[PDB]
Amino acid sequence: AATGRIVAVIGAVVDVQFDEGLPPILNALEVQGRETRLVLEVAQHLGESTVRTIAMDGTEGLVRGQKVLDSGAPIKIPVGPETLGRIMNVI
Amino acid sequence: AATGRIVAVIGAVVDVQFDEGLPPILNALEVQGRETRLVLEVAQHLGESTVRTIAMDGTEGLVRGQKVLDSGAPIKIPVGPETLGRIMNVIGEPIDERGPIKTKQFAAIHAEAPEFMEMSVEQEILVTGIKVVDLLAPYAKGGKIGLFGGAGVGKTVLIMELINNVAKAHGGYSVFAGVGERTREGNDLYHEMIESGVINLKDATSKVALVYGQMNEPPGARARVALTGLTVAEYFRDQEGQDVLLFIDNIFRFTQAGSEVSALLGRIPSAVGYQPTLATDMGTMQERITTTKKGSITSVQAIYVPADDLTDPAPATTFAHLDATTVLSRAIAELGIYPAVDPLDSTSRIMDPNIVGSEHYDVARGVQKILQDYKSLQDIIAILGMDELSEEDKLTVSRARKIQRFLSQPFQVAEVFTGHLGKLVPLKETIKGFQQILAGEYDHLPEQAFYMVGPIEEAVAKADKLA
Amino acid sequence: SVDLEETGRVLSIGDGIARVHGLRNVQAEEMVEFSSGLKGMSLNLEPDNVGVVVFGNDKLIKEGDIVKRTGAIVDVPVGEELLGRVVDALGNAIDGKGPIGSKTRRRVGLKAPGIIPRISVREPMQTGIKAVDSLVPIGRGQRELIIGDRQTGKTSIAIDTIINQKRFNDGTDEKKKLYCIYVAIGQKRSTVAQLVKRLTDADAMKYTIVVSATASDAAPLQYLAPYSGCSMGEYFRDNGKHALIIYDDLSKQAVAYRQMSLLLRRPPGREAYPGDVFYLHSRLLERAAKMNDAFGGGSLTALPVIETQAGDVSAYIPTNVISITDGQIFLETELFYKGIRPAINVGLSVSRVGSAAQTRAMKQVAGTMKLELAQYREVAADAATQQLLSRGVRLTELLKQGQYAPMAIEEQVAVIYAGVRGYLDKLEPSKITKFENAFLSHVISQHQALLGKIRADGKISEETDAKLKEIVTNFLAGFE
Amino acid sequence: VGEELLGRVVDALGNAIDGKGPIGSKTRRRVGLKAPGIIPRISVREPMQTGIKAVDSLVPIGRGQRELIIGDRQTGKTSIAIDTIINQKRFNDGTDEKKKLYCIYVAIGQKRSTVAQLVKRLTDADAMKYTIVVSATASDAAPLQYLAPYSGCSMGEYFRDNGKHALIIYDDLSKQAVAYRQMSLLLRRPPGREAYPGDVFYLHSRLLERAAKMNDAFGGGSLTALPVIETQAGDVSAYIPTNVISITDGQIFLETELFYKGIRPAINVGLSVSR
Ligand SMILES: Nc1ncnc2c1ncn2[C@@H]1O[C@H](COP(=O)(O)OP(=O)(O)OP(=O)(O)O)[C@@H](O)[C@H]1O
Ligand SMILES: Nc1ncnc2c1ncn2[C@@H]1O[C@H](COP(=O)(O)OP(=O)(O)OP(=O)(O)O)[C@@H](O)[C@H]1O
Ligand SMILES: Nc1ncnc2c1ncn2[C@@H]1O[C@H](COP(=O)(O)OP(=O)(O)O)[C@@H](O)[C@H]1O
Ligand SMILES: [Mg+2]
Ligand SMILES: [Mg+2]
Ligand SMILES: [Mg+2]
Repeated sequence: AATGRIVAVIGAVVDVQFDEGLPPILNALEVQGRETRLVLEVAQHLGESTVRTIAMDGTEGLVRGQKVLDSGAPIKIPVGPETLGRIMNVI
Repeated sequence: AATGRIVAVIGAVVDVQFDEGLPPILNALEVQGRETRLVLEVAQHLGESTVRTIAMDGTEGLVRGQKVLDSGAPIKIPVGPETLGRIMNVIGEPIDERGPIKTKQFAAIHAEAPEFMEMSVEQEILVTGIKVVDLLAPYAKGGKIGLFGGAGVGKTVLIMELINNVAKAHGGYSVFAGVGERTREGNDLYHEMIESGVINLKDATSKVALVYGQMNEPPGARARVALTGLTVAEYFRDQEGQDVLLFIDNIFRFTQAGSEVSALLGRIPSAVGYQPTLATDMGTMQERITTTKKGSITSVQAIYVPADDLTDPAPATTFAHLDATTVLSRAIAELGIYPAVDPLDSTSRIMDPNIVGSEHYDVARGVQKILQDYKSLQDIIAILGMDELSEEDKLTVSRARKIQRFLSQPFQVAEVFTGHLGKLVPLKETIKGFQQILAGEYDHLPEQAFYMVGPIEEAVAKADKLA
Repeated sequence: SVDLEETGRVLSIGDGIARVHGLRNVQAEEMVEFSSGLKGMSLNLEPDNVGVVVFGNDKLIKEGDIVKRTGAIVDVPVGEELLGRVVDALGNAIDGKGPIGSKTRRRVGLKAPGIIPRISVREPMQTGIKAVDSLVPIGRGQRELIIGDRQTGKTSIAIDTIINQKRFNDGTDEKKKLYCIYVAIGQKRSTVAQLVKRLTDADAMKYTIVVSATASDAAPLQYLAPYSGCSMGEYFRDNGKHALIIYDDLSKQAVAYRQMSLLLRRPPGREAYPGDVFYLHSRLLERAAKMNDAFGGGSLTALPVIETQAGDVSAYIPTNVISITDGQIFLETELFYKGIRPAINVGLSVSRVGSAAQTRAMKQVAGTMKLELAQYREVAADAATQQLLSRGVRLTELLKQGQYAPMAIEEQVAVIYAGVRGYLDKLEPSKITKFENAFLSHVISQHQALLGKIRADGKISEETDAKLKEIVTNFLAGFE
Repeated sequence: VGEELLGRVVDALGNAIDGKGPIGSKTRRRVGLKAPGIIPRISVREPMQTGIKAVDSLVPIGRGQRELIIGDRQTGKTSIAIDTIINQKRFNDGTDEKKKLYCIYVAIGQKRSTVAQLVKRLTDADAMKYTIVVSATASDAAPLQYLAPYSGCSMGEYFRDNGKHALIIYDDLSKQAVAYRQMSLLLRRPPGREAYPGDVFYLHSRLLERAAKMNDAFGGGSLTALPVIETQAGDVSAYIPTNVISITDGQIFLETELFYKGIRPAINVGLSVSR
């Protein structure tokens, strides 16, 4: 699980740069240092070990340099017979 | 003369870099190391000793670093009296499997238009045997003619009828150029011209030459065939004193093929995706097909309108290069009137009393006025009905509906799939037949008797049988 | 310690296009292979890098991957071992029956033959539908279009056409057999599965090949499919055999090509379509022809299918295609709703070349029907007018068929003869169908010899005419 | 510039193309100049006669005015100007110089044979002795078609400043804008509506403002203009026509339905105005 850094924030699009390794497309990332979860989904491989993602929640108060984490797989959700009678969001 | 190296290949556009001896624009280049000849044409000088070219054939298998050689002159084709009865292509190679073409001289494709002091201003008439054209918008000798129509309305049947009626009796030569059409039609034309006797394979008495590039060719080729036809058309006009007939099929494909390469050349599109240089390059080509103080050329061209639209930029700039117009309509073809020529949208330059005579002009203006009046009652008839009209309006409706039928005619080239017999009317009979209808002498006949007949005498007999 | 003449590294991946650094000896339009098993096509050769089009999903390609050359222009397996197999757009089997034992390969993109190697259409192409074989005949080497709205009955015509050929293919004469190829673009898999089951039940998967590119597949795979089938069809044409190909939907291919073009940032035009849409179909439909004797005598026939919105035939693509084919068949929706099935508009449907290739008997019995139908149409909007209407209604009743049931030519000839002679002007218009069925059954089960005679001779002789009259009048008298 | 150009046919830069010989001129003048201001002008007071019954009685035209001719294709726009040019013979063949008028014809985008027939029609009525023809046909480069009208206005301005009167005609102003659009796009300038440049209005506004009537302190000369516009399927609410409608002082409308009902010339008197 490599760690990257935020380098650009324009609306609801975020760019992350990785020193080693590179997450494949349609993967989920985790942003560190917030009171609530904030996941990002990979869309493209711009180049120079940089990727372009989209945000699944609000994007304000982020700083150019915050650390990010790679989950290793696309979004996973609970599945089973205990989901009957409950409410869940996208993630 | 000099050698270069291929630097980039994208689609039908190739860039070459020359160490020394930069070629000028419009020269031809040859590729080294291929089974079949491949020729390139210079279009731009980019800078840093690099040029941008356009290919005339497929560009699959090319590798960066390959060698390109210079020729030193534009594309040249064999021209002379030995091209009669043969078939050529874009770069003048025989495709009729009969050996090489042994002419004495050659000529370059690109030239310049005739000057202002070489123009002729004589005007005459040409008789075709078709009622609508002769009565309403007659043709002329040594002029330009255009045929507008959508898809499936019948331009090429009319072109073949005009060939059958005019070409055979002509004393001069003829040239047929086919651009962006079906191949099987070309094969049919070749075989029927062999059968008729225009093309003779055992002597030197042929009177037609053929140049073809069809819709299975890359866009580079289809943008250059019409000039190949124009060159062989011009040789018979300048060097020899002869009258020439030139038929071009779907000159619209000359314009469309030019916009498929405009994007790759790095330009800003202007309107509806067309290239910015749309009128100037059409004017360059059209001004060469003229009549000068050395000979005459008569042109018949077929034009295409996309999505039945007459305001499209491509067919809307060709109206200014014509002396006679014939517009075809799908709505008329739906009603079963063939040919589907619109009588309120066709013009000619020689429709004046001092050329065609007073009587012809009066008859044409009367029939056009009657046709116009009936069109202004459509809204009331479509809702309220025929009963609301007075007597005079009913009379005008009946006479206009009778006149509409009499403009149709059976063609000889369509006998195979229609079960009829072809007809050919002289001019005087048409004038007199329309005078008689305008005078009201046939108000006691049913309107179905004026359908698909020739001279007026056939209407009374068909009415008599249909008692 | 890597070479850059036959190896490359991905520099960027996204929007379908992948840019590779290296490959300095690659050729234009050459197949290249990635490190995950996918394959691509070289499109743009630039001074610094190469543009590649991926034939698959793009989540399997990552920056840094290694790309290698293959050394050939895009080609597909061709042969006669493909008969009875379901393959994808590149030739990989998806039916789980084992690998294909092909021995020859052919390029996907090749130019069509020219003027000299061609000849006119002379041989007939039998369908089994009375309306088509009587009013819009088709010959071997012709392009005919099937146009209409959604849920009108376009696919059923092709499905019926394929089944009929079993009669000739199971015989002895080798100059009357026809092979068939079916291409599916942008459909749903379940429909294809049900279609192949239907074909299997009637023993028609012994001379058929299926190519499939469904909705879930990527755009380039739905763009390459028709040419791949065309090459497999062209195999037979150059070896003195006959074939047939059916493109399910060219509109979806046009949509896929438009998607591909826009992501490359090319100038849009009318309806946001690129300006090279015409060439895309002009190349494909020019590769069906009729070769002459010196070149072998083979043939290839094509039947494209196009869908319209609210019966608008003055659009961009429908008008583009009409200016290419040699005739069209119109299917209407009002006739389909009221009950007339197949719903063919006789006024608009036309064939330019099929008329020459038609059996003499069918021509003899069809011309009169055509004229009478024209008169009935003209008077539809005294005694003679009533007679015209009375004939027209029954003639309309005759031209109705069910589904998955082709007919032979002689039976159609007899049925049409009965109507055209006016023998059925007494039965109520609601009883025509039962009489047709009973008469056909009686004729098949009791004579069979007059049918054999008509088939062998190819013409209705006078004696045959008298015998037909005898049979029809007797059965009609006994109809009750 | 000068009056040695009468009876000659010249291109957009003042070169003879009729085969006579060199032009002996002594003066030159820039093509881009400013129109007269407010002080040197005076009101319009004198008539300009054409010879058309439906124009001289319902839509009169004065000297120093601008009037627009607008319609579809094949309606009769050219013949009005051709008739207007011919009518002036009865005044030029006279004595007093206060009722003479000189004529200038400019052709933009047309083919050569039409211009040859027009010149032949003019020369058989003895009218070339007081006319100048400036031509830039369809085979010429775009800059020449873009530059042609100003080069003719600058020739017309010579008579205006020496106490004489003149008339000018710009045939198919619609074909100058396409050449301007082609020339601007190849210079990598951003497009606008229908890819026209951002200032097509200023292209014609600075041109049609140069016709004026001068007062006695400056000589008393005048200059009159008659532009021509073509519309697609009788659509007068397009982009280009609306610009030029709001500049001139009046317009004459031509229609096809009146043309086919025997009303020739097809002037719509219910809409034509003259301010
Ligand atoms: N001759 C016929 N008799 C009875 N039903 C018919 C006949 N022809 C077609 N149908 C019915 O019409 C329906 C549509 O069939 P089909 O798939 O051929 O139409 P389509 O217009 O090609 O459809 P889609 O646009 O969805 O591909 C089916 O339910 C089929 O059973
Ligand atoms: N008063 C008239 N009487 C008879 N015919 C006329 C009259 N005025 C014009 N015409 C005819 O109308 C036709 C078109 O005239 P003209 O050449 O002036 O049209 P236009 O508007 O300049 O067309 P285009 O757009 O082709 O340049 C010609 O055939 C001309 O003879
Ligand atoms: N004079 C005519 N008589 C009868 N049918 C005609 C005639 N002209 C055209 N058609 C119809 O048009 C079809 C041919 O159209 P075509 O000439 O190829 O159109 P286009 O020239 O626009 O390609 C024929 O199938 C025929 O049914
Ligand atoms: Mg055609
Ligand atoms: Mg279907
Ligand atoms: Mg004019």
